[PDB]
Amino acid sequence: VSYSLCTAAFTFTKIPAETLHGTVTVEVQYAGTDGPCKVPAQMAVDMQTLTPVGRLITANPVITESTENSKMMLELDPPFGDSYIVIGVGEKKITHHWHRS
Amino acid sequence: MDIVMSQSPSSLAVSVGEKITMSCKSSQSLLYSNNEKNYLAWYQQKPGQSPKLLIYWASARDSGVPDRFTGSGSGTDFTLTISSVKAEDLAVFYCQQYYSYPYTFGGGTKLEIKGQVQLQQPGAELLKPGASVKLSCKASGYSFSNYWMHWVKQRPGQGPEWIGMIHPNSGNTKYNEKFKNKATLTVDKSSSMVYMQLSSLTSEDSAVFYCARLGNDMDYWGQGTSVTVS
Ligand code: NA
Ligand code: NA
Repeated sequence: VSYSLCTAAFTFTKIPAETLHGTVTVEVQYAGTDGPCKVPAQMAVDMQTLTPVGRLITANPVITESTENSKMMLELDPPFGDSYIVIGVGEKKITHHWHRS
Repeated sequence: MDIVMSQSPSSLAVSVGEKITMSCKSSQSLLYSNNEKNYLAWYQQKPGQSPKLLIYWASARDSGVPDRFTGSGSGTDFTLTISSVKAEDLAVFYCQQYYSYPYTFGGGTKLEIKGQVQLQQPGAELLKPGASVKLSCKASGYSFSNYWMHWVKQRPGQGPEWIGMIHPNSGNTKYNEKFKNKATLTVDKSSSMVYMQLSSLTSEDSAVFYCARLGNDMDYWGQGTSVTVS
């Protein structure tokens, strides 16, 4: 099952939080109505290149509702040290700095 | 496992006005499923100049790049098309993957014709085997602190090699394993200066060393410092 990328803006509903596994859980609210759609999610150390680091734990993160302001959670496996959590694509993408150690 | 970039043909001799195609193949897919982008760039290096970004995200043209340059392809197979060659296009064209660290470049296609951001680097050094040298990179025209500064090594007419990068604000670094004991990156935040110290110099180190802000719509290269080891 596949979906096209979500096109609208995301917002963090709360501070990203370390899980007991050392991973990071993130909850986002989605302003769009094109759901169901694929949530763009990655981590990077360099926002200019967006070269991926770490990986997404959540297999196929999706917004499942077609109504605005629905929420979803995703889990990320951040790299050693400092990185950025990057949700969404384009100019309206959101970022949050993360430190793992 | 490092990604290997392969280009063909090694050289292309064409007359002005011809349409040409050149190929770039990666050993691993550069299509990142999370955001559906191809992390592939095309660089043009004219005589006497630093490499200049032409295409990023496999098909996005950088500002000022004419429509007659077209990047295409996806995954592991990419193509740069020049619809109508001009004499000024004479250059070596390099593809580069930025899907994974370390960044890697192809061996280049040499195009032969028959028919405010500043990164300032000093002039040539010449040194003896066993010595060390501290190369400098003076940055201006942008907010220095938050942009990664990369260092690149290029032997004559050969594929560039990504040495590593340093973030000035945090001092964080990422090194290519092949240079982890050869190069040391530091910054002087008070002077917007980036340094790369090369140790235990040998003739294998003789090359032009570039500092560069790499990637997408903010790609900028210094003029390079030529280092020759006796
Ligand atoms: Na939809
Ligand atoms: Na050394």
